Amino acid sequence: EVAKRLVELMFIRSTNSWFDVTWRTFTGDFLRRVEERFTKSKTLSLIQSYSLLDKPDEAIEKVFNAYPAAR
Amino acid sequence: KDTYGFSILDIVINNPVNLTIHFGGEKGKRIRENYSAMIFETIVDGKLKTEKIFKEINEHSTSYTFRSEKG
Amino acid sequence: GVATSFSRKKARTFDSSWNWAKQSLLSLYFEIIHGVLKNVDREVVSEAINIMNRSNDALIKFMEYHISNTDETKGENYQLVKTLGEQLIENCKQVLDVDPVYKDVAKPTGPKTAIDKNGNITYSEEPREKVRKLSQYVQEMALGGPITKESSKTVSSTIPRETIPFLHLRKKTPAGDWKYDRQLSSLFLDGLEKAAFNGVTFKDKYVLITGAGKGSIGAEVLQGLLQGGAKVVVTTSRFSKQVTDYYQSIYAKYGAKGSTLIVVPFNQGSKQDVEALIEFIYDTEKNGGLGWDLDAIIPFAAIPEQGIELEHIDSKSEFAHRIMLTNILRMMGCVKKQKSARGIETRPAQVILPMSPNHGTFGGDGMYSESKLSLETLFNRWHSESWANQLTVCGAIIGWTRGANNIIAEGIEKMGVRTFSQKEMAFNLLGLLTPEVVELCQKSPVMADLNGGLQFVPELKEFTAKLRKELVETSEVRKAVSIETALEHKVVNGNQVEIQPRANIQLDFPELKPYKQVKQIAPAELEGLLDLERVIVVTGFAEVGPWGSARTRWEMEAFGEFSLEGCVEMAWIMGFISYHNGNLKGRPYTGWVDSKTKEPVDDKDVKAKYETSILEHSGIRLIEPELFNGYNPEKKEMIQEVIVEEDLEPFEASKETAEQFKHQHGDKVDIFEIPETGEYSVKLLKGATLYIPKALRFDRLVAGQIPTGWNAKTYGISDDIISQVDPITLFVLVSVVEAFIASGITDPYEMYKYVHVSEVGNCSGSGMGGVSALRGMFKDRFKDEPVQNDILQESFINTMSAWVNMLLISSSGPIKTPVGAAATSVESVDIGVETILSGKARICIVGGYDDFQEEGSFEFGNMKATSNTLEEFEHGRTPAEMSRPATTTRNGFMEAQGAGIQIIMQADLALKMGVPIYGIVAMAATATDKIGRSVPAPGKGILTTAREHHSSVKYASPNLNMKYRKRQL
Amino acid sequence: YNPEKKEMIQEVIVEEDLEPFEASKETAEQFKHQHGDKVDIFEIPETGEYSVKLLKGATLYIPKALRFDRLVAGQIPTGWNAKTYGISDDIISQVDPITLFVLVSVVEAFIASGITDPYEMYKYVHVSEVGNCSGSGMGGVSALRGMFKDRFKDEPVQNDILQESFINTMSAWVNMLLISSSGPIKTPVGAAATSVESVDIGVETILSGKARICIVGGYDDFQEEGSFEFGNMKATSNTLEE
Amino acid sequence: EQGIELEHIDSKSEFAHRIMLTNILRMMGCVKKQKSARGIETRPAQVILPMSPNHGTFGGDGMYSESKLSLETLFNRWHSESWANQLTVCGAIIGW
Amino acid sequence: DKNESATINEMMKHLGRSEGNPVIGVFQKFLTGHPKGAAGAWMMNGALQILNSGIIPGNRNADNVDKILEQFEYVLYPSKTLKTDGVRAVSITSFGFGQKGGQAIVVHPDYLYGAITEDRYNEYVAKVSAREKSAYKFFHNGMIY
Ligand SMILES: CCCCCCCC(=O)SCCNC(=O)CCNC(=O)[C@@H](O)C(C)(C)COP(=O)(O)O
Repeated sequence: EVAKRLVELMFIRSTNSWFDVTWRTFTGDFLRRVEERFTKSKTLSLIQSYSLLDKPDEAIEKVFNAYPAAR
Repeated sequence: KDTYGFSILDIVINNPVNLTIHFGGEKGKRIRENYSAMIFETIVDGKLKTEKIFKEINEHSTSYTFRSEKG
Repeated sequence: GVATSFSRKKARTFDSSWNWAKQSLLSLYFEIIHGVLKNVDREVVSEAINIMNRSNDALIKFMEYHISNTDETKGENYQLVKTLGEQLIENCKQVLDVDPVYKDVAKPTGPKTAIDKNGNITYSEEPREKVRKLSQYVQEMALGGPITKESSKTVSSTIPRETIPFLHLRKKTPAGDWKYDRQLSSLFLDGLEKAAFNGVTFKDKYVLITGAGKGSIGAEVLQGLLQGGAKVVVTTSRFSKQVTDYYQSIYAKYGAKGSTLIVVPFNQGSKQDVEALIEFIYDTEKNGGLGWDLDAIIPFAAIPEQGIELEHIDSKSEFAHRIMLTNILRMMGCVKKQKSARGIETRPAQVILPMSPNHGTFGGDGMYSESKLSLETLFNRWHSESWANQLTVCGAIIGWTRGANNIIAEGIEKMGVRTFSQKEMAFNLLGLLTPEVVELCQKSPVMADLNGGLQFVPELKEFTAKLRKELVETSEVRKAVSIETALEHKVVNGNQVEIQPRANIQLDFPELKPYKQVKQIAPAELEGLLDLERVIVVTGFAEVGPWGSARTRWEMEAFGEFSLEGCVEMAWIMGFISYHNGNLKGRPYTGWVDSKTKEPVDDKDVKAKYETSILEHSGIRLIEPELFNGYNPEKKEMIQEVIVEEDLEPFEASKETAEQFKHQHGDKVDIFEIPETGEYSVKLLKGATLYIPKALRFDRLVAGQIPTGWNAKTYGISDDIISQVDPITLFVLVSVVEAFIASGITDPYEMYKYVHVSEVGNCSGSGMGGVSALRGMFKDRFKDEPVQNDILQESFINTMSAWVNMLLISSSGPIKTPVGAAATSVESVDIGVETILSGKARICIVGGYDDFQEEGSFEFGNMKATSNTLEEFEHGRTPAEMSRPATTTRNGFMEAQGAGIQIIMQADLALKMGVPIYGIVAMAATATDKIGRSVPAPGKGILTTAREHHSSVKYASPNLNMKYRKRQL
Repeated sequence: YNPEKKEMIQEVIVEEDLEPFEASKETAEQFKHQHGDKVDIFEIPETGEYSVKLLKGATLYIPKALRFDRLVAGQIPTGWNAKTYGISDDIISQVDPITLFVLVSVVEAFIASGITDPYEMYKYVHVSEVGNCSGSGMGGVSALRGMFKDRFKDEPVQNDILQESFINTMSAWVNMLLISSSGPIKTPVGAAATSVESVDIGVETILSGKARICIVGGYDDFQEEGSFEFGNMKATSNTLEE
Repeated sequence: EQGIELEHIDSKSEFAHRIMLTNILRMMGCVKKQKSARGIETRPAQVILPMSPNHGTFGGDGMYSESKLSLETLFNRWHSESWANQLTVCGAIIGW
Repeated sequence: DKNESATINEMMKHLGRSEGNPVIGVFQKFLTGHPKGAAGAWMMNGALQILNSGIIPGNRNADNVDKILEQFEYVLYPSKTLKTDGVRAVSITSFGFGQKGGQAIVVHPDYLYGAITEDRYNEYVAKVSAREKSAYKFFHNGMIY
């Protein structure tokens, strides 16, 4: 819900892009924190580059499919 | 001692409950042969049955054990 | 190093193979059903072999129940466990009376050394392609290879003509030199084939093995001996909890029926220990010995020597030589002396001497070659001295065994030289304990060569050096070239995020399955049959104990270690880590910090930084005076009444204090005003009564203590409450809060949304209550130390319940504090169940609590109910293993402290509140034993809970049938 | 126990070395263990004993007497003896006075029930069906005084004084001297309300059916320390004011 | 060492073994160390080791056979270690 | 220990428990030690955890089971944890001084839910889910602060 709210309030659908790169970094940092919280051991970050958040619905779906306990 | 590898003096003195004869080495093999040669012969109905005392003891028996309840 | 290490009290006996067989069966069963073993691999076969080796009628019935009660429709895994267990039941019935046999079924593995492109050396034990069974291993040893050649049917038939098998026995020629012998070698290989196929028994074989620690050939030999049924005395120079647990695990895995493992501390470098161990082995059980006569001696104890050439021979090489030669000769002589004193001429002990093929060919090994080479004198000494009838010499020339020296094992295998694993070498050595090789040793000493043909390579030392040099140079060249190529690429072309775990502690509410799944298991007639108001459910629970909360205690109980969440919870409990949020060293930090240094600590680092301290200061451990007000059981403060023999020097005191002294002592004290300052001088006279402190060494030094650093402030109990109530009350308050949290009742008043204040009871209690307050009132008040005036109410057993209600609950429901000594918590659950069933409450706080203190500890020591720690130390027991229930050596209970609380209530109300249900309190009963004069003596009084009448049971009750009861309903 | 002369001990620091006094080897070793370098202990070769010499700075306890203001108590009549009811001297030496009071009360209560022989209850019920649900507010306070004070003073105290201090010990002695039941045992603590607690728990036990007969009620003993701490709380009446 | 069989190996046998084997190895090590500290590579000392033809043939001689037999490791150690240039091994198997 | 094993064995024998079906004996005090009245509560906590996780911890201090306990064929004494596929009921037994014997039985919670309707179970489950979320929130907040 936090990730979805962040995408709703920081990613513009009409322009299909983040309104600000700092906002994009904010959402990516939150997702990395989610991965840290819900990963049981060492693992590659699902968001390796912040540029993947140009499709934020897809990035959120991937992250929370990998960590369904966070939904 | 020479034949069956046990001490009648020791048995009288200590009244052991169990007594293990060991058949290791040449002396032990000779004692084992003495034990194996021991037979119970009985002429029953005109037939000379030859039961073997210590049926356990064979060429591969490393030891025999005399058992008693109290001594 | 000559320091003594052996003691009889420290020896540990493992003989409960019956129990270990049942345990191993359950472990294998559950692993198969859970899929840890999808197929029948050699580990499953070996575990089945251990079960068979321990097979007895009780084990057959155990298996029969657990395989017939298995239902096969619950997926293919259950069908697999059923068929496999039926096969195992059949196979155990066959060997019900057969002797246990050592049968090794692991895949033979050879060496594999690989150099990556970046010059990384990797060594692996890959399975051999050609050889896959131990039978095939024996065939390969018989066949040999090209290098070993020189200018219905047993495996000794398949040996090629004019060849030397990899494993052979030699014969001493009349010239005095040992040569390969076809007859003896054939006998040994035939014994090896019989062992590989049928398995070899070691029943009625008493073995003394030294140098059998983890990762040694002796460990595998000991495993095989235990499989075969031997009575093995294993020695260890590293006697500790880790080593004793390792040997217990080995006995529980491979300890066949009739096998006994005696783990003793031992220093083979000290002749006192050599003599003492042999005396302990040979002494009668009445005199504290074992009453054993050794059939085999396997002195594999040794210490390494690296980089010790001739010029470096010194203390270490002398001590090593003592261990490897002189004390083995002393041990052999000690066994000879025991057997001769007992007049034992016909039970020789087979000494399996570990011999090296190479005596100084490698060098730089100190005195190792000297020891191994001198060990060959025993062949001639056996003929030339008068100990032949008590010991038989079996020199096993042990070949290259894979445990630096492994990266080139593949390289030495490339010319038909054969290199062995620890399992293969142990199998070769146990082949020397077969009855035929035993008889061969008794007829004359034997020289088994298990060298794998290593002797036939010329200049083996130089060849090994060249192999290592080639591998090293290849690795280094590849690494350097890769690094330089990487640097060149980075220079030419100019310049993955890793996610670490974060602790997410879960409350562990019960998993709620789909309705269909939960209905499938309960009977279909249960729907509406039960009065849920009359069904009691443990809605919540928690505890404060020597492993912290219920979660961390359960983690250490089940898995034996803390996960990330458990470790972070323990660090937070102990105050090792605190939470920080805000600016820290300038930059903004949010997370755990070190409580003392305030430095940031990451969750991944919490374990690495606090695991040792957590373990050291959790669980059963040495009593910490800082946790019991400077109570040191080693220095237990006392006072002795003495009569004063001469007047003391006057000392100043107040008017009131001097008057109290005069009131006490009467004419045996003089009190005088001091006009200068108005104070008083007190002068005790001859004959006055006096108390001098004295200190007593008390022998209960260990207790199960709430982990060091536990604070009620950490949970949020205010300092005023901490100063008011006792530590027991603090434990109970934290347990109550955590139990409501486990219930999900974050606010206790939310219970009053569903029930009346009169309907929430508290039926927990203590065996002894506020012992700290009792000590206050009985001792510190006697000493006139500052004690709160209301320490009396803080001593009551019901005071903790009162503080719970009047800090958290506000209930006006039933309060029934039980005392039951160690059974007060079950008493509490029973009382709470009765309260809910009567309806005087709907929710009840049950459980129990107690505190560890000096005086309770001392009185338990006075009754000898607790275990004497000095006796435990004499037996080599650490605090972690002090408490050993249901063991042959248990000698008193281990005192602990803490609290445990459960929130129980009606099932109907639990469903209505939507609270988790961890279990149904189906029954709760208390009982007394009988008439007798011993208060702490247990009894069968609770057996009445299974009371039943069986005078007429020819037909089943309709009342026990649920369909009948549902029809009536 | 005379409340007018209530015995306490005052810690003082030794100002001058005391004259040596004889002590056993073990006793002198304990003194040395306590005081460290503030005591010298020396063997006497003539007799093998030890001389103990406390030095300047050593810690020392002088008895002192405090005039306490609760002089009156409701006491069982003077000359009450459990032997008068027939409890043997061995039981009297084993158990606390509270236990003796409870045993006499249990016997008299069964007499009032007309149950002269307690096993006659087993003609009607199972041994599992006779519970004891009485309890105490503090229980064996005499045994608590034993373990906390006379053990501290090294006076002769029985090794099983702790089990004689428990609140369930009296009911245990009742069962294992008179009842022999294997019925429910539920010992409540309620301070002054433990007897109503006991009646309520006994009623619940019988209604649940885990017992058919129940010994309920409650018991306590008057001792120096409990008296003093009630005085400290000012819950009791000040006799001097009275 | 007379009448010291296996069961009689004790302080005397251990001391004799020290003299006959261990302290000879120490003496050769000491000579090696002196020569190496002085940089002497071309003047080896010829160690004439007293070796026995019989290693346990007679028995009852403590650790004599052990000392003599272990003295034969020096042949291999000479090749396998770095003291070849300072000492040469000459095992003389002394007869009756 | 001897008395408790004998009591459990007599209970199984009299109740006619199947042969070769020993009760698995959990001994918590090897790890926690003996509190003089928190003991039954700690064992009840462990019994509930065993019920919910299906995991039976072993008595890791059981270096060698006493031979006299072999006579009690209805008792098993594990030394290592067992991952069972389910525990139905657990018998918590305590024996305090003063002849204070006590036996409680905790059944798995899932045998309760078979006594209610589908809808009641569903609404209960939803309510426990919400409560679990709220309790996780409270627990973590209270831990850090
Ligand atoms: C509930 C758990 C039960 C699982 C039990 C299943 C396995 C058994 O029944 S063990 C009975 C004994 N079986 C054996 O000894 C076979 C060992 N001998 C063998 O030759 C092979 O099994 C191996 C050596 C292991 C390998 O042989 P293979 O190549 O597989 O033919």
